Amino acid sequence: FPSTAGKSRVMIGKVEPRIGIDETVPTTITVEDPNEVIQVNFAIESTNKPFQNTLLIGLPNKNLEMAFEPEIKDNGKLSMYKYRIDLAKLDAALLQEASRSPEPIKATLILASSTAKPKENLFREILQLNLNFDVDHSDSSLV
Amino acid sequence: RTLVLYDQSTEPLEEYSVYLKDLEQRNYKLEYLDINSTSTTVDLYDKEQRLFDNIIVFPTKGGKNLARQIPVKQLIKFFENEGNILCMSSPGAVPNTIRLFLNELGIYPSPKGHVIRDYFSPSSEELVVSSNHLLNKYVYNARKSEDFVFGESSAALLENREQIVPILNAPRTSFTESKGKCNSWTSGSQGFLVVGFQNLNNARLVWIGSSDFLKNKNQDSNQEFAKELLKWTFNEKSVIKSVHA
Amino acid sequence: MITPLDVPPLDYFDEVFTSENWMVRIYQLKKDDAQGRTLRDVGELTRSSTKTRRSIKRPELGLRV
Ligand SMILES: *[C@@H]1O[C@H](CO)[C@@H](O)[C@H](O)[C@H]1NC(C)=O
Repeated sequence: FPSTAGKSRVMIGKVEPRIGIDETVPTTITVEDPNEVIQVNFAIESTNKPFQNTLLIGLPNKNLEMAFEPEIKDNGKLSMYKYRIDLAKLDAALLQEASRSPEPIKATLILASSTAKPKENLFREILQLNLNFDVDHSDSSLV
Repeated sequence: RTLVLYDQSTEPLEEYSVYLKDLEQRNYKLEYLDINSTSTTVDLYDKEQRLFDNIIVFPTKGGKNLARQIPVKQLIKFFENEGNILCMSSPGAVPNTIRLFLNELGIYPSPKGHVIRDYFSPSSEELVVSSNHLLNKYVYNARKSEDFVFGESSAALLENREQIVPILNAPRTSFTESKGKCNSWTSGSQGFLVVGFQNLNNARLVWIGSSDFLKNKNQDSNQEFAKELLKWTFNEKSVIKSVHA
Repeated sequence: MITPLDVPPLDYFDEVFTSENWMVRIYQLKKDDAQGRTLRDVGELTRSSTKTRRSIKRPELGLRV
């Protein structure tokens, strides 16, 4: 049950939480809740005991992902992780590519333990957020 | 015209013939120099000109041998003057000289202990990489889906230079697992497996991030990628000339 | 009074001529590096070579386009 929070850049933007894919270890879905400066989205996904755990944020079709690693707490008989995404600390080439191309920034989660039976690991797009801002290119991207 | 700087200590030369021989099928005068045994130094220039136009450096644990045959500054001098280079560095043989040269070139390979681990892969035995990760169509344009084999791989980070030429890419779920606790060197499709570099004088270097790629056992899967890789690396595949402007 | 430390080195220009009484000095812009790196890094490499950071550390770059 990890809760990944994208504190904010500005306002709040939106979430398109679409999956449109096959059944790859599906479990409960993300539930959004604005409760503080950090607008936290709580999801309850399965295979909650992984050795490698990362969150890729970007556009896979263009190979511009960014890896975020979570902090694990030992509540006991539980699985909670908090990914703290800062929309003003994101890579320049990513914000500019998100603006130039009207493609949503997808956030995918990966858990795998190096020994689980094949198809017991999770590689699913848990979020798909969009922005509508004024991203200037007067200092253009390397892209 | 071509050198072959191998090291019988780690990976002998015998198991690298299936492609080497092919070079001699075309016009290629091959010279050999086993850094592990030889004590003399190589000679790169004739009369302030280039004796050799190509170079190859098979895996080598590192040490004074290649450091003396070809130091970083000598490599950069041989590169600035039009001359092609082919490097390889698995997670077992990372020659510090080659690592520093590359870092000078923007390509940051991974250190000794780090190895690219990647679940969600077709086979548990080794790092099979699908033909979907090819990035340049002017280097090798895949016709039908093929799976390349990397036994012990090693990714590399890259700067945003106009000269660098990505060729392959790591699987999106692949990470560099250090034995000692450290930050993961690469993670996902931001770590490259095969890289190229075209100098401003149209010289070309290519770094293959593994030693199990150009071997003989894996020929069937890799036969058609390695040949075009060598062709591009040796200015025999995609060279352009301008006339009557 | 001027001492040798007061004058930092020139990394982008070469001195091609200086008159007999050092009255007119002619420098020349050097061509950009072939490997496409900053001439300042080339300079610092050739100059401060005896002491380099021999430790391996992730260079903390940005996302490759
Ligand atoms: C080269 O490697 C071989 C092992 O194949 C060994 O006999 C020899 O000690 C090595 N050369 C030197 C100079 O140590």
